[PDB]
Amino acid sequence: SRLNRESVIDAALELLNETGIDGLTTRKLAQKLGIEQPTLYWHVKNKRALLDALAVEILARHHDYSLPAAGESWQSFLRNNAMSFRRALLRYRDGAKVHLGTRPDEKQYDTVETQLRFMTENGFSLRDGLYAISAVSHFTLGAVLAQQEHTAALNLPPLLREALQIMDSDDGEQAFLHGLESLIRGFEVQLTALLQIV
Amino acid sequence: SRLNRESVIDAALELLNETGIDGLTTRKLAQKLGIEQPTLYWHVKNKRALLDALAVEILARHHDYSLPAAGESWQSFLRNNAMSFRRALLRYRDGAKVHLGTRPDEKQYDTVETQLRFMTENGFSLRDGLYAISAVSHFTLGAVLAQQEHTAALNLPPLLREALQIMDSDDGEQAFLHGLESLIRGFEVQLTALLQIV
Ligand SMILES: CN(C)[C@@H]1C(O)=C(C(N)=O)C(=O)[C@@]2(O)C(O)=C3C(=O)c4c(O)cccc4[C@@](C)(O)[C@H]3C[C@@H]12
Ligand SMILES: CN(C)[C@@H]1C(O)=C(C(N)=O)C(=O)[C@@]2(O)C(O)=C3C(=O)c4c(O)cccc4[C@@](C)(O)[C@H]3C[C@@H]12
Ligand SMILES: [Cl-]
Ligand SMILES: [Cl-]
Ligand SMILES: [Cl-]
Ligand SMILES: [Cl-]
Ligand SMILES: [Cl-]
Ligand SMILES: [Cl-]
Ligand SMILES: [Cl-]
Ligand SMILES: [Cl-]
Ligand SMILES: [Cl-]
Ligand SMILES: [Cl-]
Ligand SMILES: [Cl-]
Ligand SMILES: [Cl-]
Ligand SMILES: [Mg+2]
Ligand SMILES: [Mg+2]
Repeated sequence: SRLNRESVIDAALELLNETGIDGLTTRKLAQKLGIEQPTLYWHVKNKRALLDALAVEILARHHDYSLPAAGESWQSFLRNNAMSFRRALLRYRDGAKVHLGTRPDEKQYDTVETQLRFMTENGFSLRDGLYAISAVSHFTLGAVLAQQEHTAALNLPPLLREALQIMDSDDGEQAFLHGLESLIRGFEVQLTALLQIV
Repeated sequence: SRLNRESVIDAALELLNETGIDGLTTRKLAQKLGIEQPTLYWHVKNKRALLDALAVEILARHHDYSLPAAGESWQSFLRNNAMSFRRALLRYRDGAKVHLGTRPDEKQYDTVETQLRFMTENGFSLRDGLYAISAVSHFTLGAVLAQQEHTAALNLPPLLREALQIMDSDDGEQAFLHGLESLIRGFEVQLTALLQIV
């Protein structure tokens, strides 16, 4: 079938949904594409290359809140951004595993530079803004991975029994959203402290 | 060589360090143990079973701050606990990947019940205590995975160039510790608010 970049990526994401990340292979992608392996190789050199591009394309396609709205507070941007990042990661099977270990791609440079600049224009040092952004990313990544990998892997004392009912009660959104608010407020307390002991 | 549980686990962890998690296999474990595969099978049924037990044993062996000290504040316990969890996850290659998707084991029940009880004795509802504990776990998991998987996978606008120097500057401990403080303070602001609008 068609082997332009967009079509290869479409097929790969469809396969990711079928197999998950551990089970995704270039051999299986070739089969899905109706092509022989040396044909695939011309287009896609190895699994790493493919995973690198899926991480980028999952966000380009589905991570819609990458930029602050005009006038938006930094707290609100981080909140919407995290929510959007989470949704994009959850969209495909093992999506968070796909993102892990990537670094920003050149096609994301201007976006991510805008995010870092925006934090600094709101009073953060570059370093502190980066810490806040990285904490949001790590927290969101952790939460999504816990959920998705929990699913992959698939006598109690009373408080643990209950905690597990609680967790078995929703998809992880409630705990994520509550933690996110805590994270943001801690950042704010830090920012507003300046050089005061806090 | 010896195939009691402790010896199998020792050998598996040594192998994990050599191969990482994706490359860890029961065939390679058998080779390391000097035994044939059907011999290994008697002891270890599959990879999942082995990963499940490594997650438990990495914490039993190296996660030393699982319990509050007498008199310790909840904020301090979460801090020490997170630090200890991080260190244990970083101890083996792909350690955080090994933990992901596990649930508490019966051998951890009494420990984890004590943690949940401790949060409730400090004013948290079970639900809110669990959210705090899960946020710490997810944040710490995210941070460790970002680091370890970054390593596995191994023109810039100026703020991104600098951010990447910053990140290339330490192992991830500084950003983790700073984020952790933010997370804890947000939890505290929440706890102390009671029913006030905050
Ligand atoms: C916080 N939010 C989830 C950010 C985001 O929305 C992104 C986006 N493309 O819109 C990311 O790329 C974003 O999700 C993301 O992945 C980011 C990163 O990986 C990094 C890394 O690894 C190193 C330095 C800088 C960044 C970063 C500033 O680009 C990160 C921004 C992340
Ligand atoms: C926060 N800190 C890192 C905790 C910890 O120190 C643990 C330990 N064994 O000492 C965990 O098991 C701990 O790390 C950990 O893994 C915990 C969990 O996985 C869960 C899950 O998945 C579901 C319900 C309850 C828990 C939990 C209360 O046992 C978690 C406690 C985690
Ligand atoms: Cl076609
Ligand atoms: Cl073509
Ligand atoms: Cl194209
Ligand atoms: Cl492959
Ligand atoms: Cl295959
Ligand atoms: Cl990452
Ligand atoms: Cl022996
Ligand atoms: Cl034996
Ligand atoms: Cl033993
Ligand atoms: Cl295997
Ligand atoms: Cl093998
Ligand atoms: Cl997990
Ligand atoms: Mg990233
Ligand atoms: Mg766990």
